[PDB]
Amino acid sequence: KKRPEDFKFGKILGEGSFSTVVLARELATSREYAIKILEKRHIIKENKVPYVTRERDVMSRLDHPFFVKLYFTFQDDEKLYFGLSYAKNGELLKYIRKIGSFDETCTRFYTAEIVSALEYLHGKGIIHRDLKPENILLNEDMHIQITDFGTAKVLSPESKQARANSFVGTAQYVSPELLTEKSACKSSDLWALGCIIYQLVAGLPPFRAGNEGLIFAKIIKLEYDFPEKFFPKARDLVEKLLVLDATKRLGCEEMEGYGPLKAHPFFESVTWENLHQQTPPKL
Ligand SMILES: Nc1ncnc2c1ncn2[C@@H]1O[C@H](COP(=O)(O)OP(=O)(O)OP(=O)(O)O)[C@@H](O)[C@H]1O
Ligand SMILES: [Cl-]
Ligand SMILES: [Cl-]
Ligand SMILES: [Cl-]
Ligand SMILES: [Cl-]
Ligand SMILES: [Cl-]
Ligand SMILES: [Cl-]
Ligand SMILES: [Cl-]
Ligand SMILES: [Cl-]
Repeated sequence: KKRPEDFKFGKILGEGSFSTVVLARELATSREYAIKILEKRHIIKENKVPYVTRERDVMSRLDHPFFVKLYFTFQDDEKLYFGLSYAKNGELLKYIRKIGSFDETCTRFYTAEIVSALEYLHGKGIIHRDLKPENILLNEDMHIQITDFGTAKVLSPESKQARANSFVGTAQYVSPELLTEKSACKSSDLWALGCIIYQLVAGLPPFRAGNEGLIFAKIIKLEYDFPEKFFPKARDLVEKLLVLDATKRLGCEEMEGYGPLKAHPFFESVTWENLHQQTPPKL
């Protein structure tokens, strides 16, 4: 097991409400990692332990180019340390804010990468549940690196589990079924995907309000609209994802999965097989 003294720590990359991510260089190899550090006392005191165990368990199952990788974990008297891959280019949200609206090529490319990632994730029977641009990081090559798995759920193949009961997520991206049926499924991530596509083109996510309760009320009534100049094929895709009935979302198991989603006309130009080796278009 690695130890804290095996690293030179640098700048804080981010601060969560129960964790801090710090850039670190491993002394023996000179490799750079993003180390998520948690204080045991705090975690135990504020019962966030379940989030911690869940994050480690889920990330340990993932081996795919479009996800942040957990290389190692270790601990000392007071803290837990997650050694994570370093996404040098930070979060996608930063680019949306700075650019305002992605062109069609960039929207399609990044959507395709997220679709690819979700296909892998859902194929392992895992629901992310907090898919959002803040949780989609970009590596030094500008490919996506999806992160934040403390709120993810590994569904049980043994009981053919399709629904999860924990109330987690971010209001803007929360699916209607979580609000009304108090449960989430793989399809809830497809809802979030629709929200993200809309946001890439529109600049803001579809269900907008100053507070959570107002957002919740709009989500359950599907109260949103498209701005002018919304790319037609993207609009068609968004409308097939932002559907109240979770069994009717393009991409979901009841709609026969990822084949039909990847076949949507929006992705007509996409070569799915080697996305992660393609040079992403310039934002
Ligand atoms: N692997 C990584 N590479 C680069 N930056 C990262 C990485 N993981 C997290 N970050 C940065 O750290 C910030 C917050 O990190 P962290 O996951 O500790 O908290 P959070 O999940 O955002 O908040 P909370 O603890 O409330 O869930 C993010 O905004 C992100 O920019
Ligand atoms: Cl430290
Ligand atoms: Cl450093
Ligand atoms: Cl590395
Ligand atoms: Cl590991
Ligand atoms: Cl919520
Ligand atoms: Cl509409
Ligand atoms: Cl169309
Ligand atoms: Cl593929």
